[PDB]
Amino acid sequence: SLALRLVNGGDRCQGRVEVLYQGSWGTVCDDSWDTNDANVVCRQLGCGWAMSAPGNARFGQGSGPIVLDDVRCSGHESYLWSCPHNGWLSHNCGHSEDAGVICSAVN
Ligand SMILES: [Mg+2]
Repeated sequence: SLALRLVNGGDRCQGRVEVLYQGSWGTVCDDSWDTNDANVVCRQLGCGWAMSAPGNARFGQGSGPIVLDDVRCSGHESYLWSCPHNGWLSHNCGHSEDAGVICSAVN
């Protein structure tokens, strides 16, 4: 029912995090975004371990929905949406804060 991708990284294993929610791709706010969250993304995609969890539109800004904020993974989960989060749809954040990952399998 949900899906996850990275965009604008020049490689499938780094880029801006996007989640398909209710049929539309949205971004993730960087307010609580850390390497625990990035490790979950990298594992879910088959991309190894997280080298970094860059914020502030490191891979550009999205232009539509912002679907998650305040994501707080322990780091061991198998899907980003399985981590604790404050519901769906960010009412707090703008696209200046869109979150990214860089995974070890980048090549
Ligand atoms: Mg977090």
